[PDB]
Amino acid sequence: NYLEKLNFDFKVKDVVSIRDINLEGKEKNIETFHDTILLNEEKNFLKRTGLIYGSQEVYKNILDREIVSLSRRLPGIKSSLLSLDIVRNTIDRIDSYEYMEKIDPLEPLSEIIEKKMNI
Amino acid sequence: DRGVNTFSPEGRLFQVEYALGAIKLGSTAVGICVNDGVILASERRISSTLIEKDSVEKLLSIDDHIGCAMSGLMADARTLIDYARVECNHYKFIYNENINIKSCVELISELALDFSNLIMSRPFGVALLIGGVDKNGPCLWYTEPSGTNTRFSAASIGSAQEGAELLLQENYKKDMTFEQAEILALTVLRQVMEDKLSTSNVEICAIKKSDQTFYKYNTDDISRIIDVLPS
Amino acid sequence: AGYDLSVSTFSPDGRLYQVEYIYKSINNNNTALCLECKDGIICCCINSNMDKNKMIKKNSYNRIYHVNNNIIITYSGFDGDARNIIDRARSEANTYYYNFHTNIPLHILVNRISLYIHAYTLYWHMRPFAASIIISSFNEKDKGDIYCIEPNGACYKYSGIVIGKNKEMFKTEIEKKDYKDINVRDAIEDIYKFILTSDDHMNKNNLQNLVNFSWICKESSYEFQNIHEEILTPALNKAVEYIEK
Amino acid sequence: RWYPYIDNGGTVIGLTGKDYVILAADTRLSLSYSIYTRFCPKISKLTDKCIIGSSGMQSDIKTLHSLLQKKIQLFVLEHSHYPDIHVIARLLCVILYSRRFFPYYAFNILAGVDENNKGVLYNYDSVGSYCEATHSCVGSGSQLILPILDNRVEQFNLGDDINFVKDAITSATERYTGDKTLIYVIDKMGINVNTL
Amino acid sequence: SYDRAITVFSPDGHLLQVEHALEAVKKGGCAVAIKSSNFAVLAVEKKNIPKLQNPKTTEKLIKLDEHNCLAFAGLNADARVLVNKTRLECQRYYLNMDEPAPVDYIAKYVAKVQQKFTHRGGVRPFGIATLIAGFKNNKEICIYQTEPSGIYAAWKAQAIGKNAKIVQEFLEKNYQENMEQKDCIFLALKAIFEVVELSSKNVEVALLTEKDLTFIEEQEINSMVELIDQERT
Amino acid sequence: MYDRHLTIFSPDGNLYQIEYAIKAVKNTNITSVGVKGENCAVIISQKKMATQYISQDKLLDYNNITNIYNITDEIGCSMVGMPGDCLSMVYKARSEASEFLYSNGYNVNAETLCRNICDKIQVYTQHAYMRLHACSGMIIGIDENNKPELFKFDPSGFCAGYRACVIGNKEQESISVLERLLEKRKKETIDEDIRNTTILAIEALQTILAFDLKASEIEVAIVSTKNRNFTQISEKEIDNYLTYIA
Amino acid sequence: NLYDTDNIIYSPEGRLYQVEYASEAIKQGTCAVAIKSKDYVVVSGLKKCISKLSFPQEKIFKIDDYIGISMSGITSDAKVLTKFMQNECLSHKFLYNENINIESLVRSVADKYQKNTQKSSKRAFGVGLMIAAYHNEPCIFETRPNGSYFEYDALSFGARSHASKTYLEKNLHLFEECSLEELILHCLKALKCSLSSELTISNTALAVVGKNHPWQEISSLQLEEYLSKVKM
Amino acid sequence: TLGPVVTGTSVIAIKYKHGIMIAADRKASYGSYAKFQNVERIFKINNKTVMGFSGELADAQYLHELLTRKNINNLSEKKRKEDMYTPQHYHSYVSRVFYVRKNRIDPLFNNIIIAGINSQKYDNNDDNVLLYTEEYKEIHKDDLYIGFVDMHGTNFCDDYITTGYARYFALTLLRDHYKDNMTEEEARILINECLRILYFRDATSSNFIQIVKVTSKGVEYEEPYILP
Amino acid sequence: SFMNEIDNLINDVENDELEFCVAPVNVPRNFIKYAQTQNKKLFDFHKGTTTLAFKFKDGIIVAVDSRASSQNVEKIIEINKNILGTMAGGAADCLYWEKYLGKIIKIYELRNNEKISVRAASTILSNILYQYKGYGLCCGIILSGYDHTGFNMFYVDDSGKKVEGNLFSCGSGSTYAYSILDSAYDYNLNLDQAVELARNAIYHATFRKVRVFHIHKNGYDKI
Repeated sequence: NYLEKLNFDFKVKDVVSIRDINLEGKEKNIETFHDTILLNEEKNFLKRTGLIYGSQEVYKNILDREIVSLSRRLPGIKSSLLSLDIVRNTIDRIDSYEYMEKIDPLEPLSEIIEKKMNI
Repeated sequence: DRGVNTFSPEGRLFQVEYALGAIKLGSTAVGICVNDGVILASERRISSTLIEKDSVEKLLSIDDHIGCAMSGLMADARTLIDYARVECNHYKFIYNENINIKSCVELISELALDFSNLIMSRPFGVALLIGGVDKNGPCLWYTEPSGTNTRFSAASIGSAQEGAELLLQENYKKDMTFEQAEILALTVLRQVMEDKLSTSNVEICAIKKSDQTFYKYNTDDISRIIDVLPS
Repeated sequence: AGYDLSVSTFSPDGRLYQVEYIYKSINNNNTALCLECKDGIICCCINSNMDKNKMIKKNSYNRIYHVNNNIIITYSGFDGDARNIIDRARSEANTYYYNFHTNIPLHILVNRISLYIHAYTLYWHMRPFAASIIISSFNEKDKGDIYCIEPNGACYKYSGIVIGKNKEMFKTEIEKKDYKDINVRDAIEDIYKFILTSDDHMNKNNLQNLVNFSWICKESSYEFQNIHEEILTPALNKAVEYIEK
Repeated sequence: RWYPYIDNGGTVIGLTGKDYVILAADTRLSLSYSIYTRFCPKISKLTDKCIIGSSGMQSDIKTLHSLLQKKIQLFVLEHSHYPDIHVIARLLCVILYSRRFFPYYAFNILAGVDENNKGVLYNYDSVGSYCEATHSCVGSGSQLILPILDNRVEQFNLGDDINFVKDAITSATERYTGDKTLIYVIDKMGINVNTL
Repeated sequence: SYDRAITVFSPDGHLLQVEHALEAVKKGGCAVAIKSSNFAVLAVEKKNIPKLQNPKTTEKLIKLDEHNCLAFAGLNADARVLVNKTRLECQRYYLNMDEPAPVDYIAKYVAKVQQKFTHRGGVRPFGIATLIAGFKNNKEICIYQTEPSGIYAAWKAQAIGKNAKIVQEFLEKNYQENMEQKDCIFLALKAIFEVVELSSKNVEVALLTEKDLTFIEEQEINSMVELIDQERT
Repeated sequence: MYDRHLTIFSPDGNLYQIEYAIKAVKNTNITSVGVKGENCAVIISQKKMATQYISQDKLLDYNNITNIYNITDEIGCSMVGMPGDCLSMVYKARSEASEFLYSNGYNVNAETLCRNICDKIQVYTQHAYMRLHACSGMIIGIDENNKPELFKFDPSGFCAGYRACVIGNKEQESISVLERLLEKRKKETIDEDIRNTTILAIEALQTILAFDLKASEIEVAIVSTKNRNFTQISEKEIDNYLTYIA
Repeated sequence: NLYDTDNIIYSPEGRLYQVEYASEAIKQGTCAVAIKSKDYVVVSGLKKCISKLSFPQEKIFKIDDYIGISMSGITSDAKVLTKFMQNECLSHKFLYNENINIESLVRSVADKYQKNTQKSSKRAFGVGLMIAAYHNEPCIFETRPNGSYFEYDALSFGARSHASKTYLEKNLHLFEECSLEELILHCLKALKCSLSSELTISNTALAVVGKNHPWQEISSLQLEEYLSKVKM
Repeated sequence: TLGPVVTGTSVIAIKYKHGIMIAADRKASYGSYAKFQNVERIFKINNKTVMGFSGELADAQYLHELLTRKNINNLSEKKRKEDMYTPQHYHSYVSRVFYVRKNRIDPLFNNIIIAGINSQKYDNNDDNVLLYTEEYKEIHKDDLYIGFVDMHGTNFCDDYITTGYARYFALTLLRDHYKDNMTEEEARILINECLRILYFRDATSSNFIQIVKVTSKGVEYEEPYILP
Repeated sequence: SFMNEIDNLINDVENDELEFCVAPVNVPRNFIKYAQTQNKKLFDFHKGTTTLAFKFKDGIIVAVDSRASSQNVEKIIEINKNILGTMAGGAADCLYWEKYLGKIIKIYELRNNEKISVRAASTILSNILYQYKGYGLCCGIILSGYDHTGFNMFYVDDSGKKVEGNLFSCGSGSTYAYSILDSAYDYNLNLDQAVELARNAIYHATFRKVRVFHIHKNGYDKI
């Protein structure tokens, strides 16, 4: 349903981070709306395309976007993701997620590779 | 050359057959599924005299009412036992009654065969021999890497298991009591041990019908059942 | 020679050998006739390779399905790929009536299925679809239309098309007379004659067991309906009597 | 501004025995005042010697009963034996606690007979904290029906207990109790539905 | 590659990748470990270029936690990565217990991780065979020894690296029970120098006690290697 | 090995997958000519099925056979190549036009559409994950300044401006021939130049393909300032132009 | 030779190889036979026994009331498919409160066969199943490794399947409109012909389903009576 | 989804010997305006199935589209006439949809009635279903079926079911005058009684009545008529 | 399948036991509290009885009364063979987390062959209770038992509390029990005097059927 799934993992308190007040309920505030700011827009775009043109267009778009996104550096150094920008057609546009910046702390690089792609 | 999932010309998975080629290399273990319980034993193959002989044990407890014996790749087998006891205690959490042996070996089998996309990459090259008591008496089970699990009256695993299974076929009889099962297991072991059957060179775990507890036999009990053997 | 081992890779002289492997596979599979008539359309599916298998229930294996009770879809390739494409057609019609309330026009459906089948013939890891699908419909004002997507993803409008074994012989047989004026009720006899003559496996006894049909004409108010056996049996008797002489 | 919870009524009474359990209940439904029908089955059969009965809102109790039946059938098919009433009780408790922050509006009562030939009745709450109750009831009538049960049981054959249950439920109707009663009883040879 | 079985079963039931990890371990430097009573001396072979290289940076007898300690042989970067993982895991375990991490748990965790890298796609085996030394919750000294295959077993006196079998045979012939600190350090030095040239600069022996890992001074090492050289003739 | 299989640079350059795609486009031998006049832009192609395993039959509505398509309303196109790839590129151009119209609030330009399709084909070429589209388009359009524009790209992704071009087999010598016709144009109302460009395009196709080109084997379309909407010219008018040329 | 490396490559003749090897794996399995009538479908079959100490490996699995199947191939694939149809039947009886259409279940599992044989990094199931039922009429179905489902009056899988196929084809007309005992006798005779090795209580897996009789394996006494009847 | 804006008044459904008779009033009141008086209240999913509503028009129309696509999926994979789902299946589907929306806190402002016949032994028109364009056969009450789905997903089965303002007072008249296996004239008279008291004792009601019958012939749309 | 996912995406038409559902309301953490404004019949959970646990010379005494709706509900759970957990406050929450803690302890004892400490169990229970703090969680537990570091009487609550000591009592009227215990208590008390003190203090608590258990170094008895 929600709130992950208990599995007797026994590792509840980590030495890298602390649990959020909402855990994973994700109460609707401004940060929650800004989190789903790009997923909703592309959901609308895929709705428009696969509605008017046919769901095969959405299939081709998703596979192309996953393939170009799969072509990227390992976690760590930031990836340019130029091919994703060409495919999603956001290279012409400059938006808030392009500029600004977030500085980010306690996780070793190997834990990041384990978290990213499940090893 | 080929992927992890590719059928041979004879309709047999190459990786499954190679996993079945690896389970033969291992330590001997023998079990008798008599009416009174299961007498799952092992070898204690000592690499050297400097082995502490406390952290190297083949017989592990999946649960209080379950016993097992490991063979082949050892770290993989430890992973199998860990997942088996995790889901067994999960079953204890959701359902009050202790988990049956049959359902536990299904969890083990679907762990073993998840390597095909149908995450884990390659098959688990382990041949476990699960045994324990539940509400319908004792039950002894087996799981080769191919997943064709099957219950046994009495079974043997590890290297040179041919002589063990032949002798078990040539000695096992129905309605055998628990002491008869013990001496039969020790005789089969001694007739497939390369070295002499000393007290410390064998591990036995018993799950009795009345007790339903995983009692690993101590040094004195092992010595007694060795002493009561025939010539 | 290396280039033929992947659908994505191009041959040196510009022809994807995998696509002609699909064509050979479908050409060595069950045949499927269909054509247009004045009253309506008629599509026929003949299962000749089942002649060895004397176990199948009476007329249970049907290769001719329908969408919205208005459109007929049939095939000649492998069963699973065709069923996947059929469920995709049902899903497309579903989404169309959900989000627009109007029945899907046929050119929309055949175009979307054509690009869907083509959408697997430009990647490397998904098995390409092995199925040549014939869609058809009939309206009183618009007369009739029969499309046929090839496995490459090539959709063309046909007045009549045959795909599978002996397809050249069947297409030669259909072209003997103009079938636009011949009614749907009378064309069943000619179809029986063609399948009995062109196909060597089909004897007199196998015509009723391993053959399928459906029309869309004015008798069923321009909607899907299989031929009742009382209609097939006189046509079978007449065809057998004619061919015997 | 729409509270997703309402009181639909229900007076599921319970009473154990030496080798029997009597989980009687009503067959009447009403939004707040007006009655929907006069015959609304709520006692859902789980296994041949175990049933469940609740006085909650109709949708939640029906979904919970159907889900519990699905889980029990899965357990039977994968294990080839009927679950015990203790197993079903723990499954129901875990199911109820699975929705704790959006709880079921369902006061369950799990009745049955153990494999050792002993009738047991388990009363439940919204979240799952259950108890083995020799006599219990839930819903609107729980204020009026419980002290009679403490007077009688706490202070005998199955006939006297059935007669006492009938007298108690009819007295409750005299005192949204109901109009027709279904006196379920689980003897040593399966359930016996007794319409009244 | 990502989601690709790098290690797979061979025609004769063997993981060739794990085998390659095993001779990669054998090509690494030596390391000896002894246990007795309530302490465990630990030694590693040191290899530095004189007049250019800094001996201080080259560290092998790291400490994982308050009590446990780890030595290794083979790939140094792989050892550093697994050391970071094990130290983070020890702090995770000490967060949940508020008690020090026993040697058996961290040894089992190292075995689990080294098994995981031999069973997951897109990860090669760790090319090391670490051996952990420390006190359990019972407060009894014990030593474990993992391998790239993920197999672990308790040991009383074990060695790894190049020419490991000769050191293992020597320790099996010469090891006694309940030895003194000087006797343990002497045995460890003799064991490592059985397959290493007799010089002070090629050993960095340290003694593990419940207080800490005390590194032996250079003067003691000089006296002991001179004594061993005298005893050899 | 496997240098020519994937989109790999190979020794001494010469990315060979692009050349194989271009050859596959050439093997279909559907010649299609495009000509740009003044306040007009005629695009002409052949109503013939692409060369492949199957063959044409009498029981086939030949009007349905077509290679000229509409992007949105004013900018047309003509892909010559594989059957599925051509219509897939048509749908991709339609998607780019929809993107531009939704985001920027006005109709897409032919130049911007050509550059966007060139970028997408560039992503296809550089990534060896996906097969290259063997379909070379030929886009026409009226700009905001009310001027014609002719454009063309290839599987290589070389989007460039043109005044008269051709796609399909025998495209090498034909570059001269159209120039000679422009020489005839080198030496007027809107309808006059419309008619002149139409007959010039028909004469270009007649000289290149070198047969009569009956009225049931031509599809002609024009975008001019008088109309500006991409519309296919009827069969009778094409027959009238063919008779007038002869 | 070279095109069998992956399950997304067709030969020059346009034919898979991994799917054919899965079909061969089904052919290597033990024998099972099922015969229908007017309102009764028996599903019998052998039970594999590796050694004398081992008891036989159970083959028949009951999916739902009036739904039970027999495996003739890889055990893990059979387990996964049985779990999936069990979940589907229980979900359908949960949400809608009615029995599931057998055609829908057969089409759904054949759809899963299609998905798992389509994409690479995947293998088709090395097992064939008799999806037999009495959804208001006796039916026997069969899903192949290639995405396809078929329906028959009688069927056999692997081992000495030729003898059972010959006997069933020879006696196909007596099977329709016959008593339950006669149908049981004919099916057990077909299994005896498959053995060509003798039928016993342990290795035989007689099961009966139909009108006023859900899926339930017959007891040992009645099975012994039937195996005595076929023997004489 | 947010709240009621365009709402109906009531719908009365009863059983009788040849089938079900259900009657709406063709009203869609815009709060206090009464814009429309010709709205199609009672829909028809397929033969031997009718889905009436009383509440927000948009939720009912969305449910109508969902049930229509379920029927088209059913027809698209039809072999026998018996493969058609009964009204119980559609009723359980609507109940599950309402329960799911209740869980999401996006309630469907309708009070649904699903009515029809859960068998095909009488009629044989479903072997040849026609979507785009004799005598009555008696049907037992067991083979007939009618259900209800509330705001909160509450559902049940009964002989006669009412929604909206009819649930308060018209249910009393139905319980008083209902009889097993009535004739069409008496049934229509009872419908006229129920709808005339609805018209008199309610503001948002209407007198431009719709009648639709669900019998062995199928679904029959009687013409509109003003009450006496 | 991916096909069905995209179809549900375009059509705008979109459950293991251990997964916890939450409301779609704006702030789910206060959702139950908002529901408590609407009504209280649903939110009338079976509350636990006050518990009294204390050390003495030979072992530990743990007494608790039976009063919930019910008056025969067991208030002590067997976390381990040597650790006995108490119940106070919301019965469901403490019961479920006591069982889940026992399962974690069983897994730890199985994989790591060693008996867990009472400090460790208290820390684990406090951590998981703090993990769902703020969502609404009522639970009062008094972990008590033997470990290799002697006896231990760790006390944990919903708010992540973890307090070691020798005298503890939680539940309704716990202050009266604390008053009587401070009035009379001694570490060097006999078993009979200790159980008499526990019974007297519990009877004082539930006045303004007692069940008592004696935990010893080799398990626990039921008297």
